[PDB]
Amino acid sequence: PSLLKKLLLA
Amino acid sequence: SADLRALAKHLYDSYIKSFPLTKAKARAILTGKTDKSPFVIYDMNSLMMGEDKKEVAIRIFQGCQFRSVEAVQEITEYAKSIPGFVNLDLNDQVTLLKYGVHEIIYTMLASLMNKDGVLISEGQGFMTREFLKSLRKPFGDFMEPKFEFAVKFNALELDDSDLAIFIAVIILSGDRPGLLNVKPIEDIQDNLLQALELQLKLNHPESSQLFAKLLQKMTDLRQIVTEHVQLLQVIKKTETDMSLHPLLQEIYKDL
Ligand SMILES: CCCc1nc2c(C)cccc2n1Cc1ccc2c(c1)COc1ccccc1/C2=C(\C)c1noc(=O)[nH]1
Repeated sequence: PSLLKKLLLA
Repeated sequence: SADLRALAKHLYDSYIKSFPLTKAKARAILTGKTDKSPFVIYDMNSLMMGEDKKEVAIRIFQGCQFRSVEAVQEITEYAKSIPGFVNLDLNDQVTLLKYGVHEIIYTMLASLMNKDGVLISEGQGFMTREFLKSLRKPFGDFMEPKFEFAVKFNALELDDSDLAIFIAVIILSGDRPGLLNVKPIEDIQDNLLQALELQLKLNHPESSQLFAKLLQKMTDLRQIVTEHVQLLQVIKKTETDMSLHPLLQEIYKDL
């Protein structure tokens, strides 16, 4: 999956 | 024009929100105009003294990881505040951050640098340039051109207002690898670039060609990041089992 993508959705 | 000033001010506002250690704060520390003095690391003995902040050079470089992961988080917060950014395709946002963060980290690194050294851990430390230069090769050669870049970049006297837009421009680079929809990226960038142009004209009215120097600095930063990436390739060729924060694994993946 993707950590950046989580930080983007936060 | 007016809307371009409104956008410039909005960006400065978010940059203030996103980035606790501003250029203004940093220059105040560096010129003793502030709040407790940074601890100076100038040799091995002061380094072990200041540790509350592998072979030494790898220890020093690997300790930058904590800061770089925070910076990524800050930069992500700032990117999300850029009008249009969150409406982009999500994988394209990731791409932009993946290939942007180090350019922005080196940009902000210059703010923490003067000809004699670099501030570390939110300004609580100051590592000297001579100390960094004494590290074993290839480490000892690496930072020198970073200081050179920083000294020239800082001579332009940009402030935080200027930097906020400069940074936005870099993040909205339509040429990152594997972007799926480039045009809406470029449309955002084009407008940012106009905000930057006006910003530079009003704020630095005696500064000939500043806008063009700044474009060239963006190219310099790509080059610096290319070099940063090759330092890690070179070192991975002998330091096989070297820890790496998972966030940074995502960023370095495929490079
Ligand atoms: C984080 C980039 C800015 C920076 N600040 C430094 C300071 C404040 C001191 C010494 C070197 C410094 N650097 C350069 C630096 C720092 C760490 C790392 C590199 C390059 C790239 O090469 C490496 C080679 C071997 C081991 C680690 C690394 C680095 C890594 C993994 C890294 N740490 O934070 C990153 O973003 N990358």
